[PDB]
Amino acid sequence: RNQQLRALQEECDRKLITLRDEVSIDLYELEEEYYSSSS
Amino acid sequence: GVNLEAFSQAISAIQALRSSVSRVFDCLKDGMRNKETLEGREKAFIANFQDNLHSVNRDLNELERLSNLVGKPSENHPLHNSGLLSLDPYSQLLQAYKWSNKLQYHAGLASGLLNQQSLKRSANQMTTLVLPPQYVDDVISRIDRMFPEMSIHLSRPNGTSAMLLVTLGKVLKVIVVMRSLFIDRTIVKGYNESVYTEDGKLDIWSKSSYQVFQKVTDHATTALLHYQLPQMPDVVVRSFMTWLRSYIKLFQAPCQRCGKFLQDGLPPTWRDFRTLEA
Repeated sequence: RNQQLRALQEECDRKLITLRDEVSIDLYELEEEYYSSSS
Repeated sequence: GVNLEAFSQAISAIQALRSSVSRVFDCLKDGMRNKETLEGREKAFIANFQDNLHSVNRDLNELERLSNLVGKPSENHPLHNSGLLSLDPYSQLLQAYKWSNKLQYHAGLASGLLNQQSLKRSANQMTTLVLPPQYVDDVISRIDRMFPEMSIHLSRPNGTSAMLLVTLGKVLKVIVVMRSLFIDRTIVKGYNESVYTEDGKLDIWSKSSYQVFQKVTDHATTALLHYQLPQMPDVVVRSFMTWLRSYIKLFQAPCQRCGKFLQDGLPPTWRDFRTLEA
């Protein structure tokens, strides 16, 4: 069961990292976008 | 080997061997126009005679020459000639053999002069500079490992980003944790101070050393932040690897004595020397 729930968090953790990855991309995808504004 | 090219210079040498004697007799073709200052003009004659000594130097030039001969004489070049009359109308290919070389040689200059670029702008003319496939990382790893006597490894236990470690002759391994394509945010240590194989439980960071490699780490960070070309990340990581290779010795100490500080290194100019001086 422990091992079972281990997977339950393990992949989840990976998912979070994946999220971060996606977020990171999104992050970068907006950073250059922040440059454009000549305010 | 490639010492054959030296013979080319020897060619020019014997060329002078002719010209020299001509320059002799031409000097004897006429006498003193108007010295009016000294009689070194005659010595001038002997001056040309002195250059004849160069000819003897040519004979000396053969001492360094003749390293060794290669097997399979004629180097597979006239094998086409062994063909029947049907094959002889084939020399064209050989011409292209030089031509292609010239091509490269031309690019060898052209690309060189391409260094002075004129791109007044680089945006508002279009993408996805971050490499999508998680396979180009392995490609770059293999390209780096193609270099000899310098082993590279990588595990990437953090996630999508790239994580790798490199070792050299000493125990001054370097741990580089960067994004998908280009190298950034690396660190260096020495003598198991990092132990990033199973440090504690995994490839730990530990952000530390005993105040010796810290300067090298900062310089490598600067080099990473400076060599970030707009395109061709493979070129960037290759340049980074070449830069890293320059510390495999840590022996010389020019433009100073080997007592200025703990160590000495800052080679972005493809040559290391005493640090804290540039």
